[PDB]
Amino acid sequence: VDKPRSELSEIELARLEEYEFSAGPLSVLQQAVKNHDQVLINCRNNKKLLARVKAFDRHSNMVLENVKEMWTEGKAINKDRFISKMFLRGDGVVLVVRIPSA
RNA sequence: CGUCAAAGCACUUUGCAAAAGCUAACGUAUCUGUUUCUUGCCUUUUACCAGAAACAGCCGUUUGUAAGGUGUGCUAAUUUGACUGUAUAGUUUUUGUAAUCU
Ligand SMILES: [Mg+2]
Repeated sequence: VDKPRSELSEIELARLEEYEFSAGPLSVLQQAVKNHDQVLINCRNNKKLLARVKAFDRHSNMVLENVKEMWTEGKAINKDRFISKMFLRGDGVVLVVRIPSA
């Protein structure tokens, strides 16, 4: 939409906020929630997150349920951990990659 | 204006109590009386004259508080008080130069 000026009042700030998820990079979380797709998320401490994303924030603060979480580290040994539900601060996100359900 | 708290709220009637503390208008107003002195006019008393000191009375004022009245409400209205009250991922704090090993 034709208002990326970044000098906006509240109504147009909200308009750009919704448009950004309508079409921008963060749009992937929208149809990831709607389609309930597998998403792999990596934190900044080299931790792996696979789960459904029930909801997400504009700051990418996402609530995750059914997380498949693995961390690696003696000899390199891979270990996993399943948590039913979690709230993730968008600060620690490095990447999200969607695994299409179909 | 905002958040929180408790109080129904606005107007009004009556009772009770208090009203200088750091020199200052309870009242930006203003009367009367008693006692003790000093005076004026004076034939004697009341009524008087005009100054002071110490006391009182009356016409009023303000605040607090208690119980009521009227009109509106409790399916909300208003008032009083308190408050470290506001946005914001793009360098000076809160949307990460992190993890890695030592
Ligand atoms: Mg005689």
